[PDB]
Amino acid sequence: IRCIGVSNRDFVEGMSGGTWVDVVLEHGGCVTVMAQDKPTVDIELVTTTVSNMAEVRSYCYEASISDMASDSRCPTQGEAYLDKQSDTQYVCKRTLVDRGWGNGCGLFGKGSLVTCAKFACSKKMTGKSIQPENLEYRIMLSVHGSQHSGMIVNDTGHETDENRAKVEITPNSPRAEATLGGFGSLGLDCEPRTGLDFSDLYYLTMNNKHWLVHKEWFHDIPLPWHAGADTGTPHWNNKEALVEFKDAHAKRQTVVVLGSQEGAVHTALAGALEAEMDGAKGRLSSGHLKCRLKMDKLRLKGVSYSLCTAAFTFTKIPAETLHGTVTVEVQYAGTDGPCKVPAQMAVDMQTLTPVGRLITANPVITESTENSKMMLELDPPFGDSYIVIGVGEKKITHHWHRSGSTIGKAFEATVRGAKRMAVLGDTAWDFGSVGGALNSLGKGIHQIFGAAFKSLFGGMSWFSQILIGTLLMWLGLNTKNGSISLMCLALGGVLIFLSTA
Amino acid sequence: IRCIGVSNRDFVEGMSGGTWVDVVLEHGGCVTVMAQDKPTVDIELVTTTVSNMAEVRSYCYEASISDMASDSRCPTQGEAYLDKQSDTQYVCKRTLVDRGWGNGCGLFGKGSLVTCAKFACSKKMTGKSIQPENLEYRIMLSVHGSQHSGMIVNDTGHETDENRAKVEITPNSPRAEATLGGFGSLGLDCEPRTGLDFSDLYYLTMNNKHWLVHKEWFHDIPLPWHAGADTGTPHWNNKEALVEFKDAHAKRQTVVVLGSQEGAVHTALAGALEAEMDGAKGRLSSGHLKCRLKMDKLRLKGVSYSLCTAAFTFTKIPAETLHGTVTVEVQYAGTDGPCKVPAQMAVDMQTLTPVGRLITANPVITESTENSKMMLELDPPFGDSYIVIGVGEKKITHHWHRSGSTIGKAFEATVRGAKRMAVLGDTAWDFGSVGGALNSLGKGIHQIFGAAFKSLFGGMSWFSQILIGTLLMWLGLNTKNGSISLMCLALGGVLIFLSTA
Amino acid sequence: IRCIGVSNRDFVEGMSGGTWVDVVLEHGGCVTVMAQDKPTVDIELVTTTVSNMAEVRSYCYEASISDMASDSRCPTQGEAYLDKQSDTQYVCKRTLVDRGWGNGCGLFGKGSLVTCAKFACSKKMTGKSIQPENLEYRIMLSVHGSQHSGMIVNDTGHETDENRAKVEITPNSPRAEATLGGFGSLGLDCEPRTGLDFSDLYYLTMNNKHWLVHKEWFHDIPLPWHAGADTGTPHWNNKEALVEFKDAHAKRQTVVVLGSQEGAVHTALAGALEAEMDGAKGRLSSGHLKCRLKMDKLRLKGVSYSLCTAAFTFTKIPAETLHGTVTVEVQYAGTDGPCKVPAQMAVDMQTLTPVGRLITANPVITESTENSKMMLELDPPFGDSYIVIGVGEKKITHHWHRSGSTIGKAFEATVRGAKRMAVLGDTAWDFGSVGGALNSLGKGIHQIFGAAFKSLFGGMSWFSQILIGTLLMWLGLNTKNGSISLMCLALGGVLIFLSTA
Amino acid sequence: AVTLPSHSTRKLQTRSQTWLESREYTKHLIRVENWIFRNPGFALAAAAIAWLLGSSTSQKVIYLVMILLIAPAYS
Amino acid sequence: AVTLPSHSTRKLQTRSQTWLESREYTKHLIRVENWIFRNPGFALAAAAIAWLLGSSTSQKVIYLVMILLIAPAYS
Amino acid sequence: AVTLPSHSTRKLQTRSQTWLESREYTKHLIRVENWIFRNPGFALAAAAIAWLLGSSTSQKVIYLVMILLIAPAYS
Repeated sequence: IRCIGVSNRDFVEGMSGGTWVDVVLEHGGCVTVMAQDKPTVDIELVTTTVSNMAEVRSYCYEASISDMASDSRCPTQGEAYLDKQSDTQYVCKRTLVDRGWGNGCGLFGKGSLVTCAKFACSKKMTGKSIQPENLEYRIMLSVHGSQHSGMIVNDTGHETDENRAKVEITPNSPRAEATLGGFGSLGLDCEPRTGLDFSDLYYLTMNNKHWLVHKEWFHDIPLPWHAGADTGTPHWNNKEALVEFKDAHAKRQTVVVLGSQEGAVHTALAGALEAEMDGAKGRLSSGHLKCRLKMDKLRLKGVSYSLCTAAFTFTKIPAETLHGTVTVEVQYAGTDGPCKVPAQMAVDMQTLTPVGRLITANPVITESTENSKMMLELDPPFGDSYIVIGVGEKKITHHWHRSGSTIGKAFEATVRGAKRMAVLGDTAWDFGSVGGALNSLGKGIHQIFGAAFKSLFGGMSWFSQILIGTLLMWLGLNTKNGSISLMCLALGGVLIFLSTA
Repeated sequence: IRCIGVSNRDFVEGMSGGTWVDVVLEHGGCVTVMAQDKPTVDIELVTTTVSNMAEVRSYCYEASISDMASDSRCPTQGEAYLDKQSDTQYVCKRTLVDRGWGNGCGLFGKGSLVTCAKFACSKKMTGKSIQPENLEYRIMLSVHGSQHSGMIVNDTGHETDENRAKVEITPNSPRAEATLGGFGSLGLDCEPRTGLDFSDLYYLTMNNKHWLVHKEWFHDIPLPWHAGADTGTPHWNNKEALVEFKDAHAKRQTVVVLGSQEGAVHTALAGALEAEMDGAKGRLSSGHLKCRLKMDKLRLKGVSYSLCTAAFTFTKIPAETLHGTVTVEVQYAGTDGPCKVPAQMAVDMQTLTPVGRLITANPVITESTENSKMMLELDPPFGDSYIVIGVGEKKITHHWHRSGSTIGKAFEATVRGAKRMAVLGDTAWDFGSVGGALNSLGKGIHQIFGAAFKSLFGGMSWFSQILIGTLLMWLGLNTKNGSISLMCLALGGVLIFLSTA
Repeated sequence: IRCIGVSNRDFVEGMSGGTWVDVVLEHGGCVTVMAQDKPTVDIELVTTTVSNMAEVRSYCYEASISDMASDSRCPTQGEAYLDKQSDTQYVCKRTLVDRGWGNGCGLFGKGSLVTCAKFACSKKMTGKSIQPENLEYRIMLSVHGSQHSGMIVNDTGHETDENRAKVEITPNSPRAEATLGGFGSLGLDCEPRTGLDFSDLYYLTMNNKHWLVHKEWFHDIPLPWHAGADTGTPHWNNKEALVEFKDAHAKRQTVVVLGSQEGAVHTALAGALEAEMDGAKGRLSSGHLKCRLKMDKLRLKGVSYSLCTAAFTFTKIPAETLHGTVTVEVQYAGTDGPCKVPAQMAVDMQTLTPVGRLITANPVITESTENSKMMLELDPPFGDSYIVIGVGEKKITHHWHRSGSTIGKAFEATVRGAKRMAVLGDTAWDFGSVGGALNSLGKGIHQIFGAAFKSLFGGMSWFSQILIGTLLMWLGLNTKNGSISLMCLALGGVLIFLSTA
Repeated sequence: AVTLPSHSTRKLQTRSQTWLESREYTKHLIRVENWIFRNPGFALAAAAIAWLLGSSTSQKVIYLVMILLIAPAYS
Repeated sequence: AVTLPSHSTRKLQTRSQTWLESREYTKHLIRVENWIFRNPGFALAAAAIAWLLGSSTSQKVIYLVMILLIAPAYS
Repeated sequence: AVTLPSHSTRKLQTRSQTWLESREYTKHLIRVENWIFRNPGFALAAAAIAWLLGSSTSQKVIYLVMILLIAPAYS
C-alpha cells in the first residue's frame, strides 16, 4: 500500500537478528519491508527539495547586437581604434583588410580595421550550486493493515492517519523515528550526504525549465557568461562566443550574432535530469537515499484481536501485482469491531495448510461499522492455489494461478539485482545487507572496481560504451593470454552497464 | 675641402669615359671625386630629415596604480566580481584563496578573490612610422679650387659661394643638379628609397630622446600600449605587463606595479641608432645613399687662366691628412686677378719634373686683391719629394717625406673595402663602379649570398657571431669533407662581420 | 582554531613519551600539535620583525647629469684637460677624435678630447644589513577548547583571553613560555638564529618597497654605489654604469645618462621576497623557525568536568577543512556550567563505536550561561560516519561523508612531506622529530646531500632545473654503469625541487 | 558556441529517465548512416587505407570501422 | 648598467611566493619563442650544425636544442 | 616587462656607432663570469654531464662550453 501498484517495488526481509536492515531507497522505485512478527511497512522516497541554492555563472544563449561602428587605418599608420573599444559592453575585433588608393588611402597594403558591436544579452540561462547540506528527502511510509484500495495513491491527510507518516531527512538531522500509533515506531537511520553526488552537480535554469547539470559540463559551455555575483548590467565574459566577425574581400568587416542557443543546448543536455522548482527550493524527482531501518520498536498491531466471525465479500476481484503478489480487497459484513482477518493460501480444501506466505502481516478489520472495505496482499506459491478468506462455511475462496517458477524468480531477481547494481554501483551491495563479511567484503572489492571504472572509462556515452564494448568483446575472443579475463570482465561491465537502461 | 680632415674620406676616380661614376654616400664617410680634366669635388651626406612620421603603438614604461579595491567570494557560492571590472581602466586578476569560518564564510575550501587596480600611465614611449617616400638626404658639395682653410667646415653662406652647394634628395625627385658657377653642374642620380631600409624601422621617442628602432623589435616589447590612433584617455592594451598580483597565502592578494621601465629599455636597445628632431622632422646621423655622379656638364673652371707671377708664401706648414695626401695652404702676393697656381710635386728639383698627382685639379687664385689665401691638396709618392708651388726663383720648395709604402697603401685600401663591405654588404660593390660585367656579377653573387646570410644567421649579436664563428672554426679545422669550404666560408664571413666594428 | 581554515595546516602527533616534539614553524604554514593527554594547540608564526638595520652599499638607479663641459686639443699639441677632471663628483671620459685644419687646428691627425659631466643621483636604493640578533618572531598560539567560530582570526584580546597567546622569540631570549591559563603553559625552545640564513640576506629599499635580497646578488649589481648611511652627496663609486659617452664622427662627445633603472632591477629581483616595513622595523612576511615544544607543564583543562546533560544545537553546519577534518560548532542549551562535551564519530547507532579520532582533545563547555556556543574539530574515517554530539535522547547527530582513502591520504602526506623537504631541506627532517637513529641519521645524510646540491647545482632558476633535469633524464635512460642513480636521483632531486613550487 | 559539450559523457545515472534518452539510442547512429549515404564513395577510400594498414584481416576490419566513425564526426 | 644579475640564481626557497613568481615560468620560454619566430632561418642553421657536430642522432637533437638556447640569449 | 627583447639582434649596421656599442663587447662576458664566480661548483656539474655526453674528446669540450653558457643565461 503506496507501493503495491508500483512496477519497481522491492521486498526486504531477513534482518540482523531481527534488529535492523540496511536499505537503499531509490527515488522512482519502492521498498516493501517485512519482518517475522512486525507489520509490513511500505517505504518510498518521494521528493528531494534542494533548498536555497546560490547562483554560479549564468551563460547567455540568445544574444543581440546594438548600435555598431567601425574604424580603419591606412597601412603602416598604426592599428585602428574606436573610442567605444574602451567600453566593456561592446564586443570588438581587429583585422587587416585591403587598403589602397581607391579607399582614400595613399599606400597599397593591408590596412588595419577594428569593429565594435554592443553586446546586449536578451535571454540567459543560470546555474545554481547545490550544497549537500541543504538536501531535504521526504520519505513516505504506509503500513499494511486497516487500509483499502483508496489509500494507495491517496495522501490527503496523514498526520492523523496513524497508518501513514512522512519523515524529512536533512543532513543535520538525517535519522527520524516515525510515529506509527499502535504499529510502534519505524526507526529510519538515513545517509543523506551520499545521495546523488550533489557536490558535483548544479541546477540549471532556462526559460523556467530546470536541470541537474553536472559540475564539469557546466564549466565547459562556450557561451558568454557573467558571474553569479553580478546584479546590475552584467559584464559578460567571453562575448566572442556568440558574435561572428566575417570580413569581405574589401574594407568590410561584417559582424553578425549567432542565433538562440536555447535548443542548441537542449540537445547538449543529453544526459542531464530534469527538475522542477516550487520557489527557491529545487524539487527533484530522482536520486536515492541510503536508509537503515531500525525495527526494534515497530510492533504488530492487533495480535490480541479475535478472529472475524462471518460474511466477508470480495470487492475488486484479485489481481497480480507485477511480481507474483496478489492484491485482495475484501468487504467484511459484520459489526464485530476491531477483529482479525483469517486469510491464507491453500492448495487443497481437505487440510487448509497455509502453503504460501502473506505480505500484509496481521490483516485486521478495524472499523466497527457494518461493511468495511479492507485490502490484503499475499505471496502465493507457483501454481494453482486458493485464497481462503474467512472461517467456517461462509469463507470465501478464489482460484489463483501464479504463473512462474522458482528458477524464473531467481533469474528475475538476478536481473533485478543487476539493474540495481548498474545504477547504484557500490551502494547496491547494501540494499538488503544486514552487515557481514560478504556484504561488506564484496562491496569493498566493488568499490575498488567502481573507482577504477569511473576514472578509467568513466566518460563513455551510451553508444561509445557499446562501441568499445564490442572492441573488448573481440579482444576477449582473440589474443589468448592471462589478460583475457581483463578483456571480458570489461565486457559485461561495459555492454551491460549500457543495456540495462 | 669639407672632406679634407675626415678620417673616413674616400677617393673616387676612373669613369665611364668621363660621363659618370657611381658612388655610395655613407653618412659618416666622405667622398672625393676627381676626373681627367674636371674639378675635384668633395661630396658628403650630412643629414636625413624624415618628415611626416605618423605614430604607431605607444608603450608605457612608468605606470601608476590609482584607487584599488578587491572582492572575495565564498567556496561554491559563485565567483567574485567587482563592479569596476567592467571598467577598462582597471587591471584585474582572479585567483583562489583559502576561505573558511575564520574568513566569515560557512564552508571551508578555496574561495575566489578578484583584485582590481586602476591603471594610470604617467610616462610613455612613442614609436612613429617612417615612410621611405618622405626622406630628405642633404648632399653637401665643395669643389677644390679658390678656397682656403676657413671654408672646410664653414657652411655660413653657400647659395652665393659658387664652390659649395647643398643637394636635397627626396624620392619624389631623386636625380638633382647642383649649379656651380664656372665649374658647370655636378649631376647626381641618387637612389633614396634603397638607403637604410626605412620601411622596416620606426622612430622611438622617450623623455625627449629618439632612436631608430627596428620594426620587428618594436612589436615585441612587453609593455602596456595604446594604439597611437588613440587621442583621448588611452586604453592601454596589455595592462598586466607592469602590474604584479601576488596572493600571500590567505584571503589577501596584493597588487604592485613594476617600476619605471625607462632604464630597462635603454639597456634593451643597444643596437638601435638614436636620432634628433628639429620639429616634426627626425634628423638622422646615419644611413647611406646610392648616388650616380653624372659629370658630363661639370667643366673645369679657368683653363684659360694665365699663370701666377711670383711670391707664394705659406700660411701653414703642410700636413699629411691621415691618408697620405698633403694639404697646403698658400698665400699669393700680387694682383694678377683670376690666375692659376703653378704647383706640383718635384722629385729631382733641378729637372723640376712632376712625380705625383695633384688632388686639387686646377688650383686657381680668384680674387684680384694683393693677398688672397688659397688652399691646395697634393698626393705625394712614397718617398722623399718636394712641393714646388711657384715659378722661377721665388718658387717655394718644401721637402716632403711620405711615411708609407705601396703595399702599405694596398693593405690600407683592402681593410677599407672590407670595412665598407661589412657595413653595406651588397651596396659596397658599387662604390666606384662604372658598370661592369664583373662588378655587377660580383655584386649579384654577393646579393644572393647576402640574402642567404641576413636570413640564415641574420639576427645574431656581436658576441654570438664570435661564438658560432668559433664553432665553425672547429668545423673548419675538422670534419674533412667537401663542405670544409662551407664551414670556413662562414668563418671569415661571421668573425670579420663580428669584429670590424 | 586560528589554524582551522588554513590550507597549509600540519598535524604534529606522537611525542617522546609526552615530553616534547620538535616542530618547524614555517611562516605561511600552520601547525596543529596534539598529544594523548594534552590539549590540542594550534601554533603559528605570524611575523618576523628585523629591528634597527644599519646599511651596506646603497646603489643609484636614477641619475642626473648636471652642468657638463668639454675640452679638446690639437694633434701632438698636448692632451685635453678640464679643471673639474680631478673632481670625484664628476664623471669623465677621454677620447681621440678627428682634428684637422677645419677645426681651427693646424696639424692633421687624431685629436684628444675630454668631456666631464657632473654625476648627481636623484633616486637611490638602499640595502640594509640584517643582523641575526635583531629578529623578533611572534608565535601566536590558540588551544582547542572553549572557543567558537569567531575566535579564529579574532585577535582583539589575547592577553586576557586565557586560550590564546603570543610567544615573541628574540635570539636574546631564544626560549619562551606562554601561560595558557587552565591548560598549563606551552613551553617553546626555538632556534631563532638557525632560521632563514640572515647572514646571507639584506633588506633592499627602492621607492617605498622592500625586499629580502640575497647577499651575493646584492654585491654584483652594476650600479653607482657608495658605502653606508651617507645621506648628503656621497662619493658614488662605479658611475659609468649610468652615464654613456658616445662620440660622433667629429669633435662631438655626447654624454647621456641611462634612465631610471628601477624597472630593470624589479625584473632582476626575480626571486627575492617582498617584505614590508612599519617604521624602523622590517616586518618580514616569510621564513621559518625551528621550535621544540616543551609540554610537560601543559595539562588538559576539564578532565575533571562532568559530561553535558541536555539540548545541544548545531549552529553553522559542519564542513571539511581542506584536509579531511570536520569543524563542528554546537550551541549548548543549558546552564550546567563548566561541563564536558560528549562527542564522537559513530558508524552504527546501536553500538556507537568510536571509529574516528578527535582533533580537539577534551571539548568543553565553559560558560554557565543559557546558550554557550562552542566549536570542535573531528577526524572521521573515510566513508560514512555520523557526528554524534550529546548523550541520551536529545542528542543531535549529523551525517558526514569524508571522501578519500587511506592509501590516498598516505600519498597526500608524501607529497606534503616532499614539498616540505623542497622548502626546508635539512630542517624538514625535524618537523615531527622526537630524535633517534633515524630522524637524526637521515638528517645527517641529507645535510651532506644538501651541501652537495646547494654547492653543486645550487644556483639554477626554475627553467634551467627542468632543462638540466631533462638532460639527466636522458642520461638516466642510457649509460649503463653504476653512475645511473647519480643521474636519476639528480633527476627527481632537480625537477621536483622546482616543480613542487 | 560551436563546441557545446555533450552531457552524455557525464549522464547522471539515476533510476529515472534523463532529459534525452529516447533520442540517444539513434543519435550517433543516424549521423553515421546519414553521412555515409551522402558520399558513399568514402568506403572505397576507407577500405583502401584500412587494407593498407595493419594487415591482419581482423585488424583491417577495425581500421575500416574506426575510419568510418572518425570521418562523419570529425573530432 | 646592462649586466644586472638575475636574482633567480638565488631565489629564496621559502613557503610564500617570491617577487615575480608568476612571470618566472614563461620568461625564458617567451624569450626563445619570440626570437625564433623573428629569426626562423637559424633553426635550419642550428640544425645544419647540430647534424654535423654530433655523432649519434640522439646527440644531434641535444645540440639542436642547445644551439637554439644559447643564440636567443647570446650566452 | 620581465622579457624586453634585445634590439642587439636587429642591430642597425652602419658607420655611426649605435646606442650602446661600447657597453656591448663585455656585456655577455660579465654575466657568465659573474655567475661562475658566484656558482663555481657548477663547473664540476657541467663537466660531469659533458663527459657522459661527449663521444669524441673534443665533443665533450663543446658540451662543457654550451652547458656553461646556457646556465648563466637560463635560456
